[PDB]
Amino acid sequence: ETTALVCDNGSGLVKAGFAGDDAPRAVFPSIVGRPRHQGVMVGMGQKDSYVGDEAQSKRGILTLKYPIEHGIITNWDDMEKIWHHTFYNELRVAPEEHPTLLTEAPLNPKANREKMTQIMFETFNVPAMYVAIQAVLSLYASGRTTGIVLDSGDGVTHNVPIYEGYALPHAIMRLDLAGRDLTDYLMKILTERGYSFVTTAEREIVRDIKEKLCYVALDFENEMATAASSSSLEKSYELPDGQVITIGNERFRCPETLFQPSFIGMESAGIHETTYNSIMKCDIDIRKDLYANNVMSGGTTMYPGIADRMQKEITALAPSTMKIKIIAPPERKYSVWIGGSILASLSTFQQMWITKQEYDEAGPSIVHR
Ligand SMILES: Nc1ncnc2c1ncn2[C@@H]1O[C@H](COP(=O)(O)OP(=O)(O)O)[C@@H](O)[C@H]1O
Ligand SMILES: [Ca+2]
Ligand SMILES: [Ca+2]
Ligand SMILES: [Ca+2]
Ligand SMILES: [Ca+2]
Ligand SMILES: [Ca+2]
Ligand SMILES: [Ca+2]
Repeated sequence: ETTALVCDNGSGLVKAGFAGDDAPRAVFPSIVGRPRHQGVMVGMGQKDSYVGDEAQSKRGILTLKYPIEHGIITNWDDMEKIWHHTFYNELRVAPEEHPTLLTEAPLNPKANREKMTQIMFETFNVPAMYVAIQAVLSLYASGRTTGIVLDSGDGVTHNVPIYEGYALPHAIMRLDLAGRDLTDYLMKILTERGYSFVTTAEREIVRDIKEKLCYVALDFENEMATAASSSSLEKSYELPDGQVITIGNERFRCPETLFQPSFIGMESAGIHETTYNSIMKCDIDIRKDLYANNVMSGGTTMYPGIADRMQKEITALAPSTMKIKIIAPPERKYSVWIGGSILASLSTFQQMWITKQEYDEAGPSIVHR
């Protein structure tokens, strides 16, 4: 036992690295691609499968799969390929030398955590492992053990209330909208101005425009009203062919979808309503602690303006005397991984790891509680 590994299994991105590093060394797409024809398989190099950017480059030829599409792992043969890629191709480690901490989505079934554990020990021969809930790790990365996390990533968004380290399962809310939807919606709305962003390459360009220029308006209708005379709304962006496009109200219309899912044709409540609905499914006596500790996590919470908008919307739904605080750490794109890194580097607590001997002696029930 020397250096622990942290693997945050994201719906769109795997974040992995060594405990104790400040950020993950390896970040790649959680996609597996498989040829559909034997001749194509052999002609492209005899590889049975491709993972990450290699898989994405071969789209249209390979069948792509997202084995963690909405945060829960649904295909174990594909997941084994992602973990093999993580260990051998990205981190370049021998997994049998490292205790490995894995993350899991809110509401992950016990049988799913058991299958994750079985693969780590039987397939990769890790010496020890541990599974932690992603939102709890993000709460720890913010330095608290009580609070409600809003975690918006690539394929899913959750609201997870947590009391003294315990996620309250009956109050967890899941919204199947997150960054991949926002990138698709920005491609569509830019195509409204006479531009054309439709190819794989164009989606990557639009993902860059989203991450660099979008923001959350404090009020959508008033921001639209200010747009005509604003001297700072319009931004220019140079494309790869040297053309320059102008982006204006699309900067805030795109992320407005998190608060108004009807923009992409979803009937769901927006993230401020799900936050409130989650707090109201908790014991009345812990709500004050949740309202004062709303922690944002995940890549899709990176927009400038999001904390102020969430403060405004939550204030409008909560009792008038309620103290409301939104915490949006600067490193929140990686706060799940960072929480895992903090936890896995606490060698004083090395007995919390599940070792291979313990698993062999106790069975699959050992990874829970
Ligand atoms: N600065 C940013 N602004 C807006 N979205 C961002 C930013 N940085 C990353 N994202 C988006 O966040 C998503 C990835 O977030 P992440 O928390 O890693 O997701 P997951 O864990 O579900 O894979 C992608 O959709 C990405 O485009
Ligand atoms: Ca995630
Ligand atoms: Ca990468
Ligand atoms: Ca084109
Ligand atoms: Ca309004
Ligand atoms: Ca619909
Ligand atoms: Ca132990």
